[PDB]
Amino acid sequence: GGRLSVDASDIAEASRDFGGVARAEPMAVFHPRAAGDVAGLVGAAFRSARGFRVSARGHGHSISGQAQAAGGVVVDMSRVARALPVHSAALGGHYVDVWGGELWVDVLNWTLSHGGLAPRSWTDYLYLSVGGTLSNAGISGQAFHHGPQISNVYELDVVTGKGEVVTCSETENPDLFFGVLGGLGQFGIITRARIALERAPKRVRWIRALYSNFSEFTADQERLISLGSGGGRRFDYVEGFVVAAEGSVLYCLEVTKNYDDETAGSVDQDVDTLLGELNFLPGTVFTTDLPYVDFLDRVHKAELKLRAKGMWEVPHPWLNLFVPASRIADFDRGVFRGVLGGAGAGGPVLIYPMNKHKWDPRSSAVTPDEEVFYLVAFLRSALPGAPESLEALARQNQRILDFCAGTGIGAKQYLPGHKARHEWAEHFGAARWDRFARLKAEFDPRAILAAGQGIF
Ligand SMILES: *Cc1cc2c(cc1C)nc1c(=O)[nH]c(=O)nc-1n2C[C@H](O)[C@H](O)[C@H](O)COP(=O)(O)OP(=O)(O)OC[C@H]1O[C@@H](n2cnc3c(N)ncnc32)[C@H](O)[C@@H]1O
Ligand SMILES: NC(=O)c1ccccc1NC(=O)Nc1cc(Cl)cc(Cl)c1
Repeated sequence: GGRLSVDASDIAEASRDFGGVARAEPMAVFHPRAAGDVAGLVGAAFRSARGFRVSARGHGHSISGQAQAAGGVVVDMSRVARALPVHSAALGGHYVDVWGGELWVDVLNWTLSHGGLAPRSWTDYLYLSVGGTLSNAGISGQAFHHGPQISNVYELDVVTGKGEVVTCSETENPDLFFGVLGGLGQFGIITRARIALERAPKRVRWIRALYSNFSEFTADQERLISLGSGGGRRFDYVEGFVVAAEGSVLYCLEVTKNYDDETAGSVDQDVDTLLGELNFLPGTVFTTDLPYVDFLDRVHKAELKLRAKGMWEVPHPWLNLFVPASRIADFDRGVFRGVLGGAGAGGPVLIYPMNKHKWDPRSSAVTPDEEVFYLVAFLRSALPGAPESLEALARQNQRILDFCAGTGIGAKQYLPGHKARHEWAEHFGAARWDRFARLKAEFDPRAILAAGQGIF
């Protein structure tokens, strides 16, 4: 049912990603119509003499060629009939079956228009594929409470590296299910994901507050993510970002309170009660009220403004770290004040804590060995048409990694950009590496899938 393409625009797109550095060209791009077509192509790679590389491409948002299949085939998973949300009395809630290539923005619009339902856990950017985020984790300000998107999926259909279509969940083929979740595309291509849904809020009370004291900023973020664990008043989203003085450093706390027709009468009091317990700088509270879809789509709005200034399609040497909360204080003087002290085209530096117990330890996701850890995301872009800007940002990234290494911070890379075998063994640790290698031997022995990750 599917078709191979050698269109130069298709080859060019499959040869690049949002990072703008890795450029390994495939021989062709495969456009599937259904799961059987993907099984057909992977099965042919497995049976073939050479065993050509096959990688699925979501929206191409990888930073360092993770979706590239050098001299092989890139499966363009982008999109046909769609399954309606379903209620289950056994699960005690709703779910929706989605194609692996579906973008979260399209999932949201579908579930809202069919019962006013929505996924509970997001990414900051919705123009990402379901299969792509589920192969990593999928985090945003809801992860402290609902866990990442890999903690909000009931079942998958996976095309293994042998071209076999397998339905898997916690009860059926769990090794493949938990292996695939956070599995960096190593054990198969997700063709269907069964996403957990909740009754969507209608609106969002979106708040930002400034801090000059890092100890107060982190203590407040850590206090906020411990709320609702006892079932009470809490925010529905907890993020943060590092701000430069002009326009020495400030920390911005970013929170939301979700509401609908029922809770609209208690939203102002819930917000004031939660904010009264915090230590932000007086007079630095910025508030906005907008529809839920608009809050969730906030980064796409920033993107359209950047595309207008020719500032979107530039190199993105983005670095994402998970930092144990016990070492976050040291992280600030050495990195935010140290390494970054004194930038390129600019970009956010995100910072917020998450609860490890919301992450299933059976999945392939690698988190620090601590109950509370932070995402620290260095999302700086290089200047357009200025290669030296990319070089300076890459040296800053290596300085951050050397700082963590030299002070023994047990940080773990999110969307790991490792390429050496000893870096991967170190990343996973002995037990996880052993589980990872064994899963690879079982589901992708010829190392056909997602070879751009550079693990096998
Ligand atoms: C560009 C970007 C990325 C991003 C983000 C904002 C922007 C502007 N915000 C994020 C956020 O708030 N939280 C988060 O967790 N991630 C965020 N990201 C990063 C994003 O998750 C990753 O880039 C991820 O790779 C998903 O992006 P995409 O859908 O474009 O996928 P890809 O880059 O093409 O592929 C990634 C890897 O997975 C394999 N792959 C792709 N599709 C599948 C399927 N269906 N099944 C199995 N494996 C799959 C690729 O081969 C590659 O290895
Ligand atoms: N305010 C933002 O979150 C933002 C603004 C402009 C461009 C990107 C944005 N956010 C973003 O890219 N978040 C993201 C990006 C990655 Cl690669 C990984 C993770 Cl955990 C988070």
